[PDB]
Order: sequence, then C-alpha cells, then structure tokens
Amino acid sequence: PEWYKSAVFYELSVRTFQDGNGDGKGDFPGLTSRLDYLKNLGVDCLWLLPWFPSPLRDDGYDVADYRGIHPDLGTLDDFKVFLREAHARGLWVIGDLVTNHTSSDHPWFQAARRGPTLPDGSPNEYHDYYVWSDEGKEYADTRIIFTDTEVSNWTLDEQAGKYYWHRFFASQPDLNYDNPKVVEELHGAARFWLDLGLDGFRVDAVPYLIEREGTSCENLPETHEILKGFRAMVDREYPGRLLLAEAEQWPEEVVEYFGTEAEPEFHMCFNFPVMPRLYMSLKREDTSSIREIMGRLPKIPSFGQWCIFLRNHDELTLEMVTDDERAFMYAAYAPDARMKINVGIRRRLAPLLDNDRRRIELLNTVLLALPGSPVLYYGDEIGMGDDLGLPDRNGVRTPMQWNAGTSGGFSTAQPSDCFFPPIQDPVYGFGRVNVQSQLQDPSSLLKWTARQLELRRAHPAFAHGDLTFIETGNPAILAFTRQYDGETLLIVSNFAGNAQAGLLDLAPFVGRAPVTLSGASPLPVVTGNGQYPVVMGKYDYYWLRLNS
Amino acid sequence: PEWYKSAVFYELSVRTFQDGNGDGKGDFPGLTSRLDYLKNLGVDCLWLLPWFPSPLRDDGYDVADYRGIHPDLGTLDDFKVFLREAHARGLWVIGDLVTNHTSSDHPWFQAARRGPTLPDGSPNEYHDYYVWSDEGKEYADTRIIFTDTEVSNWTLDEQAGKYYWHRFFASQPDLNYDNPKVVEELHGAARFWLDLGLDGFRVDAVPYLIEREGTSCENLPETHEILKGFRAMVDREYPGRLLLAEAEQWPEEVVEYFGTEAEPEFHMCFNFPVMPRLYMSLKREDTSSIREIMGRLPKIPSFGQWCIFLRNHDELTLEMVTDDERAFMYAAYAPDARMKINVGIRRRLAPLLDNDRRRIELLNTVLLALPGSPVLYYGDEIGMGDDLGLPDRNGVRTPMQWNAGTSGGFSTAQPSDCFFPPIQDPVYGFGRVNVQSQLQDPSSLLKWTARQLELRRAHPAFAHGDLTFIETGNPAILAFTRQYDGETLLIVSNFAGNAQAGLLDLAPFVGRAPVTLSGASPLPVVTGNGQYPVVMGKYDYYWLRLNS
Ligand SMILES: [Ca+2]
Ligand SMILES: [Ca+2]
Ligand SMILES: [Mg+2]
Ligand SMILES: [Mg+2]
Repeated sequence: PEWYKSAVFYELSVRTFQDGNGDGKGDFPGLTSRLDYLKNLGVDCLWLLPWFPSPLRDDGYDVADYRGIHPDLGTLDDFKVFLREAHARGLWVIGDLVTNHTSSDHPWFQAARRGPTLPDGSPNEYHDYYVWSDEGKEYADTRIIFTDTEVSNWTLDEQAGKYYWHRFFASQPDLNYDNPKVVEELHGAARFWLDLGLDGFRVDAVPYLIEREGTSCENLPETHEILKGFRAMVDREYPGRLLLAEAEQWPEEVVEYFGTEAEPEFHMCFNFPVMPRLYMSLKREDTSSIREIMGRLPKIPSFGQWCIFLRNHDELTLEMVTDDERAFMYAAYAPDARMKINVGIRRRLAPLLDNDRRRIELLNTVLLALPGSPVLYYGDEIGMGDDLGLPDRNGVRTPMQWNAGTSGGFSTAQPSDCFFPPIQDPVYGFGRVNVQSQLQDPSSLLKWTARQLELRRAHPAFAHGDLTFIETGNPAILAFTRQYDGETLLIVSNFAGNAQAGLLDLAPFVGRAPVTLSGASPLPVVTGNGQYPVVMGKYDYYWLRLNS
Repeated sequence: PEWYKSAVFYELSVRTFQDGNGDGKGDFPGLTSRLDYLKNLGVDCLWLLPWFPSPLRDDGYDVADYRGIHPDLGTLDDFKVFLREAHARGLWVIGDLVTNHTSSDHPWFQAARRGPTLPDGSPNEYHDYYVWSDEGKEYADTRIIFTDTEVSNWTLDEQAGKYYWHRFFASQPDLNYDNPKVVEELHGAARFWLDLGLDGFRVDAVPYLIEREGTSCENLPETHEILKGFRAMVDREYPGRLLLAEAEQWPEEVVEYFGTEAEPEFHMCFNFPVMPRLYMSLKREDTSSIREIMGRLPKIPSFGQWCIFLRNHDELTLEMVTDDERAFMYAAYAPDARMKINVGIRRRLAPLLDNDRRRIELLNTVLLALPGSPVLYYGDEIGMGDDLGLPDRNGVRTPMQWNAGTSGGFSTAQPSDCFFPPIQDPVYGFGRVNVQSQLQDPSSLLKWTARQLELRRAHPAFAHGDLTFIETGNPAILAFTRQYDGETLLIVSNFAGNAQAGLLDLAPFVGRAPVTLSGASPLPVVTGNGQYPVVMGKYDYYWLRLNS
C-alpha cells in the first residue's frame, strides 16, 4: 500500500506551535527545534496550515503570494531547512493549496479590480481571473458559508465599480475557473512547492470551484473535472505525492471526490460525515447514527483512504446534519451563545467532553479504530483548552503549551506579546497542561496517546482492513470487526456513562477465542449460538483479536 | 445506629493545612476558614493530628503539655472557635490522645529525671511516672519499632544515672501505667478536652502501654484493662464520644481492642490488616489475599465499626505481613531504596499508583464499599504527591495545595519559609495539583470523590450492611454482596490492567436483575444456573443493586 494509508497525520499551525526568535509568532526554525517531539509521538505526516504571504484576515487562507513564505514565519530558506529535517526524521509534510480564492491583496486581484480595460485601451488579462457581476443578481440559489459575518456572496468592489463573488470572507474573492489561464496558474503554484520536496496538499474548499446558475454552486461536475486534472498532473509529473480533499458535504457527495479509478481525483478525503455523529452518539448514549452514517459511505476506489478526525482548526461543523440533529448538538455542546459560530461550535476537544479523560480516551480509540488514517489536531494530545474571548475560531488556535515557563514555552515574549495569547486559566492553562509535565507523568494523556498509536501501529488491520458492524443488542454499545491478513480484530466501545450489557452477535466467529490486544487476556471461546454476552463499564473500549 | 458507623473521616494536621497569619505555619484560624470545603467534600468527622505544646521531634506525637495548644497553631480560644464553627456545620471533631509516652521536655520527665529522692530528702512523686531500670537488662524480648533510628528501647539518662524505657524515639520516654497516678492524669487530660466539646479521640500506640518480662510487651492483658477503664470513663461521664484505636497487629489481636459486649473497650479500630493486601492485590492482579484477610477477621461487637483507609501520616506499614508478602511490596512499590522506612514505604497514594487515575478510582471505590467507616488522608482527594527530600515520613505531610498562588495558597509565606516546603515538581506540585483547578474542572478527581461519597451516602448498606464474597472464577475480579434493610448491593471490581472475564456465582439471586447505582441501568436478569458472565475493562468497578 501507499504511504498515506498507514500514516498518522498531525495538524499544526506554524504560527502558534513554536516561536524561534522571540517576536511572539511561531516560525519555521521554532518548528524545526520541535520536530523530535512529533517523531516520538508516533506522527508520520505533518499537515501545515497555510504559510503564504497574507494579510491574515482568515489567518492565511487569504493567500497573497502562492510562491513565498509569510515574513512572520521565516524565509524560504528556513522552510527548505525544516523540510529537510522533517524528511530526515521520516516525516512526510503536506501543505494547503488554497485553490478556490486568493486575498483581496493578491497582485492578481489588485490588478483585476482595475476593470476589463486598462487605461490605454487594451484588455486587462487579470480581470477575468475573478468572478464579476454588474448587479450581483446571479447565483441567488446558494447558501452563505460565513453566516455570522457575510450577508451576500456578492460584494461591490469600489474601484472596478461592479460585484465580485466570494464564498468566504469578502477579503477572499473567488477565482474564476472557467478561465483556463487560472487553471494553469494553480497547476503552477502546485509545481513550485512539489519541486521543493513537499509530499502533498490539503486542497481547500474543493466543492466551491465552479458556480453555475440554478444550481447550489457546490459539487458541480465541472468542479470534479478541474480536480481530475490536478490528479492527472501529479500522477504524471510527481508520482507518489498526496492529494487530500477538504470536502465538507453529505456522504454520497463526498465519495465523488475520489473518482472511479479509471479517472481518479483525490487520494484521501476527510470523514466529515462521522465527526459530528461521534459526539452526538456520546450525549445520547446511542450509536445508531454512527452505523447509519458509516452505512451511507460507499466502497471507495483502490487508492482511496479516509482521513478520520475529531477536531481541527475550524469550528465543529454542523452544516451537513439534520435541522433536528443540529439543534440537539447545540443544546448538548454549546450551552453559552459565545460557543456558537457559523452553524458550528468553536471549542477544542477536551472542553467539549468536559475534560473527562474516560470520554477523551473513548473517542480517540474510535478515531484510531474506524477505517482510515487518523489526523490529530496539535495540542489535543495533552488535552488543550479553548479561549472564546478571541474572535472567530481563533479560540481553538492558541499557542502550544510546552512547559510551565514564560508563555508556556511557546515564546520568551510575554503572553501579551503573543499572536494569540497562551491559555493560563486554572483548568487548561500551561501551568497545569503542558508537554514537559506529561513527559514526566507516568500516566499522562500524552503518554496514553503515544501508547495507543504504538498499539494501532502494531496491527495493520486498523489502517487497511475492512469494517463490519456487529449487532450487540443495545445501542450504547457499538461493536465492529476489522479484517486484514490473518488478523480479525473486534472493537467494542461503550458510549454510555454507566455500566452497560450487550449481546454481541458473533455467529460467524464460532470456535474463536477472543483475547486482548494488550497482553492477550483470554475471554470465553465463542460458542454455539454465536450470541456473546458482554458487560462494560463507563466509556470502556475493548480492543480484541479473534484467534485463530 | 451510633454516628460513627455512618461517618466519613478525614485525617489532617493543623500545622500543614492552612496558614492564617502568613508566618509559614498552619493554624486553627486557617483551618476554620476551610471547613466549608471539608463539609462540601462530604466529610463528617475531622480527625486532627496532635496539636499540643511540644518540640515536634515526632511532629508533636512527643507531647510536653496535654492541656494546651501549641503556639504555632493558635490559642486555646482559637481552638474553641474552630470547634464551635465545625459543629455549627454538623461536623464531628476527634483529637489524638498520645497515651504511651511524653516528650522529654515534659514537666513530668524534667522532674522525673531528678531521681527517686529530692535534694532536701522527701520522695519524688514524679520519678515513677516513667519506667526506669539500672542495667537495661529487662524486657529483652521486645522489637524496636523505629528500626532505622534506635538500637535499644532502653536509653541512659545522664542526670538520673539510669536507663529509661521508650518504645519509639529516645526523646519519647514511655509512661508507666503500673503507677495509677498516670492512669489518673490521662483520664484528666482526656476529660479536659471532652469537657471542651471534642467528640472523641484516636488513641495512639495502644498495644505498648504495659510491659511485662518474658512477653513481647504488646497486646498484654493489662494493656486492655487500662483501656476498658477509659471506655468506662467516657461511657459514664460523656456518652456519645468516640474512642478510636491505632492497633497495628494481626487480625486476632486487633479484634481484642473492641472487647466483648460484657465490658467494652474501643468503638473503632483501624483495619490495618486489609491495607497492604489492597496494594499487593493490585500488582499481582490477584485479589485472593483480600478475601483471606477478611476471613481471618472475627466478628466484632455491636458498637464496633472498622476504620478503613488507604494512606495516612505514617508510612505504608508492612510490619504485619509475610516475608514473601513484604518482599513483593518492596519490589513492586519501592524502586528507590530511599522510599523504605521502618519496615514500610513512605509515599503518598498517588505516587504509589503511578499517578494513574483509573487505579486511584479503583482503590477508592474499594475503600468506600468494604465494611467500615472510610477515612481519607488530606489531599489524596486532589492527588497530592510526596517529597522524599524531607526526613522520616514528613514527605507525606507537605502543606495542602489550595491553588497556584504563593505557596499553593497555604500561606503568603515563601515556600522556603513554610514549616515544610510545599511540593513544586512538574507532576504533583501546586501549579498542577490544587483545589482551585479541581473545583473549576468538571471532571476532576476532587469532584469525583464528592460524587462518589454521595453514592455511598445514598446506600446505608455500605456503612452498615454485611459482607459476602462471591466466586467470579477469575482471581483478578473481586466481587462481594452487601445486604442491609431492603438493599442488597453487589460490588464487582477488576484489579488487572487490562480487560478480564469472569463467571460470577449469583445462584441465590436468580430471578433478580442487577441494576446500576448511577443512572439505574439494568443488566440481564440472573437466570437458571446463576452463573453470570461478565467482562471488565482496565481497573473497572461495578457498583450494582439487586432487585427486589
Ligand atoms: Ca469559486
Ligand atoms: Ca509503655
Ligand atoms: Mg517568530
Ligand atoms: Mg501561624
């Protein structure tokens, strides 16, 4: 199998991970000094949030120069040196190719807003790089994604005197992909970084490339054609590199971003369908949704691989769930109106689960058992907290907490002088939660994560095997098998907060002796009926092999 | 039933709990301000460590005035107010009556070491308050209890020119209970405090009162008869008051300290027999030794109630276990030779269990479900650690950690200036393990202890009911029932570090459904055979009720 099927991804922001020069802002030298950490955690691949020059009105997803490194973060030679030292430690590295849009402050748009004609008479090449309208009347059949800041997907530019289109901030005008000169430019943006050694791209907001009147302007076929073109390029010109879709849609729509095998698109897609159901199942102590949503996922092509994740740098999205489910999830997980944003909840993993470690562990054993490659949001392995006094999703992006010293080890600058301020509240602050402490605690959450990644690493079934739900007879107990090679694993997870009993249907496994993946603790051999009784305490997870 | 059969006890030392005036030493004004915390924790009786005038050569167990308050700790009026404020909250308060010995700085011993006759010529009333010998020959049978420090229980006195007896430090001369004027004085001391309102006493070192040649000078008949006289005193003059005994002996000799319904002695004794066997059971993953020592305990009288604990201000003592048993506790639990003191281990509960919460929760639920009244050591409810850089068991007595402020909130004094210096290492120090953090943390070990004493309080079978083990068919799992009034409880606990299976023998409960005490989750009904399949994760505890 390909390398990315086996990997554990780890998602960090250069700017909030480690500061190297005391300016209060994370940078590449700082990241480079921390690399042994990620090596020894069990991480295989760094996913870096955007590092490009940018005015940071969406924290770097408003790219202003696809071919550089933001001054805050180091120089291009810094990047080159970090990329060298990552590969010297067996870490693959992938970027963010922000394809749908650029900053208002990108040269292309500053040039596009001059008009169709230049003041001499000749055409303005760059005007048609972007999406203009004289009235802004087009595409009304579309939803606004940033509901808490934007009123229209059309904004009037003062200079061009007409309306430009954007699915996100008006800082971030949409690029016009019916212009093949623009498709050129981002093949060329990709080649620039692929030639430097980068192993792949998270591609940003792929469902929103092409708009069309009288459609939802999401997931359209021509969008997939643009994306097949990217895969065609990378397969020919840089074999073995990764393409990783951020497609946040319903499951029938998400499987499309893989593509047939005769004409492929991405290699991997995030499993946005299950992420909200993991949390919902917890509060309801009912796993039905998990199995039904895993149910609506087709078989995917040979080269395909899901990226399973719990949280990340954006809010917990709720835009692809039922009106009912969404209401439930706010009631269970956003008690304060301050916790809500944009059809979503902006909290880090540990506070969503009340800092209860039995629950955090439970959800992480599922992340690593469900089929795919698991990606970890930085700091979620020491149990970091949110800071909601910060605006718009910055609250979950606070600086990494390395030790109990100045700014938690993030900078020698004072927390006031940090890009976002290091958390110091009595529960989740760097005085209580930091890596130093958990390296010297025999029992810490950092240690526990590393151990389960070893344990996952020691059974290739978890990364490569099939999935089959077995029926338990009690919706608080979710159970499934994963088979690959001789291995057949059995994973039983109790989503309720008191003891539960189930009656696992294991008729296909009569004769087999289940034992524990930690020290092969023996269980009764499955016999006759196939119907196996089990009892489980609070949030327990049995990880088991079915000999022979 | 009497109050002490229902109480939760909390052990603490006034000197290391709360400083009031920032002089570095804890004091009764500071303790009074924290009674809200103790009441809210669900504690019922405070047990205080000795608070008398003294030179603290054994943290005040070497007493130099029975009817004063050590000035480190306040005035006798500060003590009255504390006592008034504790009762005003429905809290009992018991003291420590050090009976066997007095400081060498006690007025008595200063007088007694002057000889059997004064200079003027009349007899010295005080000389016989202590046990003198001219040779040191006598009582050659006895063992030294402070094995690391004293070579001889006899010590020459420079001034009296003859040897004096001490079972503990040389600076703690033994009182002589063959003089009835000593029994007189300690009845009067005992009265002094009971007249002020104290709800009883822990009597210290009871086995070693009277010494007789040709015996071990422990547990003697004449030591019990002195003690029957104490019970008789409080029985008559102060009905209600608890007598409580520290008797660190094998089970048959421990049970003598209650002393039949005909002429009673103590209302309560520390269950020293089970404690080593709980720790040893956890590391063998084999609970047999817990059942064996509950068996060898004979039934105690009607007024009697065990005192169950895990840790306390002394070392985890091993003086009363096998050579093999002791070798296993030393190997499993004392990797540094330094952690050994006086046949036993000087470490706090959280270090002993590798700071592992699943394990701390395990033992504590066992503390709460075994018959007896449970006593908690101060700060093991937040998971405090130890400081081996202090001498002679003081490592487990560092100041309480209230918050992350100046000395963990124990004082405005710098930690260099505290009586003992607050713990500050990266795992257990007060920047990470403190009460502020855990009152604010939804899922803290403190909140856990409270929510888990409330469960205990909600079921009088825990306090009063019987005890019956059941057979589980797997020595890793420890099950018992407890029955009182309607209620039959069923407590199943896994002592292994990975999932275990067992077949519980529930034959006399067929037709009956076990249900969960938390959130009333019912399990499969016990049927036909009675043989109940169960599975259990890492250090699980099932607290169940049996309908109907
Ligand atoms: Ca677009
Ligand atoms: Ca004595
Ligand atoms: Mg910097
Ligand atoms: Mg003081």
